[PDB]
Amino acid sequence: FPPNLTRRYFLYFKPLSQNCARRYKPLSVRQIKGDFLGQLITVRGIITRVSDVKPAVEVIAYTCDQCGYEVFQEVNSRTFTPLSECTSEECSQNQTKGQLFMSTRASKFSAFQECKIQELSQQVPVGHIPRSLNIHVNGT
Amino acid sequence: AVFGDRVRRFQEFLDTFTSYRDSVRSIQVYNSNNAANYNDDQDILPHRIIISLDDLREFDRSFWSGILVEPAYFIPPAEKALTDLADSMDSPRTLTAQHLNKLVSVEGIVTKTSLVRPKLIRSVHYAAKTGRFHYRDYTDATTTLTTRIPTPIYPTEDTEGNKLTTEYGYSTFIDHQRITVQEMPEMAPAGQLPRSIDVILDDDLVDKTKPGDRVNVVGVFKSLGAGGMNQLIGFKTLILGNTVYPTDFDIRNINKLSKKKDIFDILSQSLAPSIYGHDHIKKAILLMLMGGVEKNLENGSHLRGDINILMVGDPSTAKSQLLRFVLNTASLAIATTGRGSSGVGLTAAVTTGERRLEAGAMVLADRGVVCIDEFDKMTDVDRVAIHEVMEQQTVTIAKAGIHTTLNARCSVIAAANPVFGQYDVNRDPHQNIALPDSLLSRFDLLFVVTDDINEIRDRSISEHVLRTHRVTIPFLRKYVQYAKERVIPQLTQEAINVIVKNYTDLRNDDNTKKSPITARTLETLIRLATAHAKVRLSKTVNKVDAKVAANLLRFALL
DNA sequence: TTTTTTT
Ligand SMILES: Nc1ncnc2c1ncn2[C@@H]1O[C@H](COP(=O)(O)OP(=O)(O)OP(O)(O)=S)[C@@H](O)[C@H]1O
Repeated sequence: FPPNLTRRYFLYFKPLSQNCARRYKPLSVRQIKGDFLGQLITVRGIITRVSDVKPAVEVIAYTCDQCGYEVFQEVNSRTFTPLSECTSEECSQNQTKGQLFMSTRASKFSAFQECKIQELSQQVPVGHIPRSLNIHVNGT
Repeated sequence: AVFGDRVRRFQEFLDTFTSYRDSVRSIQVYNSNNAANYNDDQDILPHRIIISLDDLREFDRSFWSGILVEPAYFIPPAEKALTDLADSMDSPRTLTAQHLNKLVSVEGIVTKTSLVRPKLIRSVHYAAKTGRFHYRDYTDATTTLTTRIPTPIYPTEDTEGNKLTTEYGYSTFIDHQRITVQEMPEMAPAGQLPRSIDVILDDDLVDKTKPGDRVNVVGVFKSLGAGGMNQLIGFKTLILGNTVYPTDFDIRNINKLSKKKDIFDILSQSLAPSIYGHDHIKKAILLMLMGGVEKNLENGSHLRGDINILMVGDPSTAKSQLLRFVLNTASLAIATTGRGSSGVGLTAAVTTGERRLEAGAMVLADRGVVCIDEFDKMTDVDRVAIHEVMEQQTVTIAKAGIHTTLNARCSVIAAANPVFGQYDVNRDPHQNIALPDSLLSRFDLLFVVTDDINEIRDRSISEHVLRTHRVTIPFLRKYVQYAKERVIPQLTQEAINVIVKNYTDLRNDDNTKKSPITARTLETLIRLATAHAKVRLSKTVNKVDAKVAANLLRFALL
């Protein structure tokens, strides 16, 4: 079993305060250039049209049902593809392969929800229309 | 071999003239000092260069002709020579078929600005076992300017079986945007709907044109796509390689001219290049262009500072001929005549599956002038929204897509006729217009213009219009935007004693002749002394400005 | 999600 398959926990990063930065960030949506991908940011705004929380599939278990093994499919993308009838170590090199199917109790989920953030309408230019932006929320 | 020869030749030419070199020197020194101040107390400029068409003409007409004829061979190597130097240092109407595949200068109007999406160019990928990074790029027809083989799928497991973990931060991105520019409408042929094309911008120029401005555009006419030879009229077009195009003695003249005491009158008579009389009317247009002061209250709401005037009068007193003077003299105005349905007070959001917005007439004229013609002839539908626009300075649009709330603090001028005929003083002072009652208190000045028949006046109208058929304006708008940034005023004690007695006059005797008397009128009493102080560029508020405003109230109503 | 009707 991979250790990613057995986690039960999560890890959260932690931002630095501006006081120690003063000793040793106020951004706008317009200031969010589409070139800062992968960086660390800090925004502010208005929560608008909050969606609802629905479960997110993480890993897929696959019961052998013939040889009695368990095949595992980890999915980090939005979609994926179905796999074969069995991927056991014993179903292979044999005439009669198994037949798998997924399972619910052996799969792992995660909290997933998103919403939209509207501009402050005080930092908006005099002749523009305010934009909005999607922010994903996960876990705790 | 050809590319390096063009590179070294233009590099030699760029090394020939050091005038641009010290410019890049100032670029690098400024960005260095900007990062220096940003990294010392707390504990922007791009790389594109304006090259005049000056020296390229005095060096090689072969190379000159090559730039304006085949730019797809000389702009990339010239930029290559520039980047090498940077590293060493440290009309639409006649536009088709011919005036094609060159660099074209286009003029027109900024309209219907599209949405901002970023685009990926350089990928960074980390392999686990080798412990190394990688490299992979992708190009499209917007970026290359040359017909190269397109290399589109996001890579993983290339050579040995090493996991190509992609990385970020270091992977580069560039924004992307397309806009449409139709030519200027007055330039059009005998009578037609103007026709248009579009031009695509790049990274440092995203969101520089809003729908509704005046813009000169310099770029390169690029045609992409398989023109129907894919699988019936193709070869759709666009424009790339773009730039954006919207004194001390003069400002000393401004400071020197402003040292007078009667320029308000001089400018008052200046703004009547073809209209006889109506002296105080011109004075009121000066005060509208001044715009007044804005004083947002402590933890309350803002208070509107501009002034709005609608007219009524006999149908021959330049009612519609005063309007275009205000159109050309002010800045960023849009004239509305007759109907205004579905788009004056709203945006309507009719636009991938999404909801976008197009700024309406009241919103686009923010910090500007709204010219409204035939206010009574406006249908009764939008009349409800006009109260909201004119009083709360906001527009709330709540359609099925998304309810929103925004800001527009526009100045508005309207011009209406009496209800029937010329009976403007005959019947009763009230309801010669048949407008809602709240609009009376909403508007600031209400002019009643007669067509009084006399003879001195008759002869003067005759010689004015007759010699018409057989100090200046550009000095004025410069005087306006210069008077905007340092002449902002503040109220004094002397401003109170006059307008208090004046408001007492408004309630004790003004009601005996006409109506209404609101506190908004007292706000205009403050605003007029404010605008008079902006025109004289004073900092305080004087008693004399209020003395002027008393005559402005008498001339506007009594 | 907006343009020509009529009780
Ligand atoms: N004092 C004046 N000086 C010069 N031209 C004037 C003057 N008064 C009127 N005009 C004439 O104003 C005419 C146009 O008048 P308009 O105001 O457009 O008539 P109108 O019917 O009120 O317009 P609308 O928009 O239909 S109400 C032009 O021919 C000008 O010569």
